[PDB]
Amino acid sequence: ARYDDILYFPASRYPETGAHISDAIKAGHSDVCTIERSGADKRRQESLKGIPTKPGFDRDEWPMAMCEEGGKGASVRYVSSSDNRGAGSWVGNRLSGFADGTRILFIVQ
Amino acid sequence: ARYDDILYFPASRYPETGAHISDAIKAGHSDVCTIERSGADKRRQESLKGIPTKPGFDRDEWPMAMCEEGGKGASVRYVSSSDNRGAGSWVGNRLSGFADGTRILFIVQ
Repeated sequence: ARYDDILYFPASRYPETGAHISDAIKAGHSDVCTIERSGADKRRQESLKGIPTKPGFDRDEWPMAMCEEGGKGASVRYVSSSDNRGAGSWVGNRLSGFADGTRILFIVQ
Repeated sequence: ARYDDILYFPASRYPETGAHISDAIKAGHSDVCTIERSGADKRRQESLKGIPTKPGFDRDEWPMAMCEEGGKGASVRYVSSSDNRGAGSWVGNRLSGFADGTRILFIVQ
């Protein structure tokens, strides 16, 4: 199998972030996050390079910076800050139970 | 030797949680957290066996359940929920960039 555990993203609660993750996966980005926290700041620097801030929005990355699959080439979308920060808190809290190296499949229904 | 980085615990901001951590280090519980996130549910179930929830309080563990050092034998104390949840958010944010296996020395100050 290609993953160790599954996370069901709460798209009804964070619909804008959920739409991005679902679209990114539809455009071929991995649906699995192989957790790697050490490289996360550097991946984010590489994914967000040359992408200016849009007031009222944050720059959402899929795959995420905390995944081996993130960084160069990741899909970036401006997402309303309330939605994206709520989503970021949800994901951070959910991934906090998983060790580095664990492969998490994300499902956005 | 025994740690990779140092986290200064902000006992002036979270004084009940800080008092517990300090008291438990003086009772010989490790001041180093070897981060290990996958076992945290199982460790917490071992440390808190027979200790029920109490509205207004959270059950604080030292060593923490997200540390190899936690689980059976940990010091447990009921701490006011606002103090403890503040501490947990602060500690969780400060540790989120460290991969599993990272040894963090805590100094309560």
